[PDB]
Amino acid sequence: EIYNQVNVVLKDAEGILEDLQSYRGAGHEIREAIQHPADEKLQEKAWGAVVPLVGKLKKFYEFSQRLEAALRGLLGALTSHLEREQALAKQFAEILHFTLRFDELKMTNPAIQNDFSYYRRTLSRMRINVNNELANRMSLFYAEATPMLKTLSDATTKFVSENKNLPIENTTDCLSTMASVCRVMLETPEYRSRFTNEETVSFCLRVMVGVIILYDHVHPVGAFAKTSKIDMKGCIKVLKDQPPNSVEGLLNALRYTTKHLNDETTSKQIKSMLQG
Amino acid sequence: GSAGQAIKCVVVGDGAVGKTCLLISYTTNAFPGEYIPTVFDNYSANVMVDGKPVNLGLWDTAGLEDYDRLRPLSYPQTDVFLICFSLVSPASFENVRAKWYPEVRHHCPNTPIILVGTKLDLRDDKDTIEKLKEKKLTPITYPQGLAMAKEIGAVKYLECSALTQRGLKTVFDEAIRAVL
Ligand SMILES: Nc1nc2c(ncn2[C@@H]2O[C@H](COP(=O)(O)OP(=O)(O)NP(=O)(O)O)[C@@H](O)[C@H]2O)c(=O)[nH]1
Ligand SMILES: [Mg+2]
Repeated sequence: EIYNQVNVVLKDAEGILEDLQSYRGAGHEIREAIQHPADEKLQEKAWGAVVPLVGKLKKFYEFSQRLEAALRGLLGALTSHLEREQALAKQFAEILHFTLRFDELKMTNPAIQNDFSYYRRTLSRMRINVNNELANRMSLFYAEATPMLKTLSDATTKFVSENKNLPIENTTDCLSTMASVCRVMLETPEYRSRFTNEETVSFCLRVMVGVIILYDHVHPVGAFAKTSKIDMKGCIKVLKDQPPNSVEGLLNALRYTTKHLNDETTSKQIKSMLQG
Repeated sequence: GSAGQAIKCVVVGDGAVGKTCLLISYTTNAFPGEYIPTVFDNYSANVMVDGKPVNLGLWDTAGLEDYDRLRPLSYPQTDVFLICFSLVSPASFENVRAKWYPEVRHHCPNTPIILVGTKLDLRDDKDTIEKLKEKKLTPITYPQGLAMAKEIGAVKYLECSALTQRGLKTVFDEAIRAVL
């Protein structure tokens, strides 16, 4: 499946950020090695220190290429009725969440480019008496202030540029609608006081079920129908992820305050909602 | 020391003018006596200029004539250019008006230029000045450097030494000040 293609690479995302934060570098060993070129004993300590760091930098770069390939593979499936387009929006939010941290840590860490530059500077020296083509791409990767954002933006623009028949809106709509719903969740009006972190998450669950029930009543086909925009099966699963004590009020509300739940057309898998 | 303004700064100039050394001397406060050519390299440093934080992205380029087709791929989205020539090498000093100004303008015509004079410590050295005599040559003096900067339309002419670090800090500070 190419729908959990981005989720498969994100498995190691926590490990990448954890390794990137712990990346102290080897600026001290590199510096003293340059200060005393002739000291071969000190050149070994510097070179020996660099190997570990480069291997992690290659591990970080290769991750961005897999994440790039996974994102384009995800956008590729867009092309090919009953389009599950939440995958696009869900995985966009997930990789962007990771992307902001990766860029933030790299941004404020000049040791990364320092180490790398030394590494390829001492390869040449060693040329006198990793893959070379890969190293050049890696050099250009870490040269940027925001490598991941640059990689994502380039990858998405590469997709739309070689899919000109599809308008920019198709792919950029999810990105603009997500920012408006977030504002709805996070924005606090004048009439009431600001919600807590517990209330905003609670609120978010209520509106989700709230708009579904109101949509079910006003929209002809409803929220339960096979040819619906709601995709409830997924919305109920999110509710049953939550503690049983929490969301019982919302869970019940769907059971008896809907319109097209009990009608014949509704799936019997959706009806699987009991309580004791 | 958190995140700052991302300012890209590409350094161009011939081989052995001191492009790589003045970047390594600035960021790491170390001077490599060993000479190894660099096709392309990059460094960075979080610095404070005029009370504003800056993540100064430094792009080191090749000086050799064999990397003319490969050098200009690092040019796009440049905020400032450092055309570096050695003060102890007239050839390099003319290559400024002959090649670099044409080249950097050709790709990025609206991006500022900072004309930098490298190896300032060698201009007043018997050993180094006798060899210029030997090769029938007179070191590029300040008036010449400034006159050249005025011709190419560089916003500032600076002269510094990567070894002594005399006016090394001022070059990058002025490089940032041009993009604020
Ligand atoms: N005395 C002195 N030597 C310097 C100075 N700056 C650089 N050098 C010397 O210049 C040589 C290397 O210059 P470098 O910075 O590598 O030149 P480059 O601009 O990188 N040339 P390339 O395009 O080939 O990479 C070394 O011998 C180094 O010690 C300086 O200010 N003073
Ligand atoms: Mg160099």
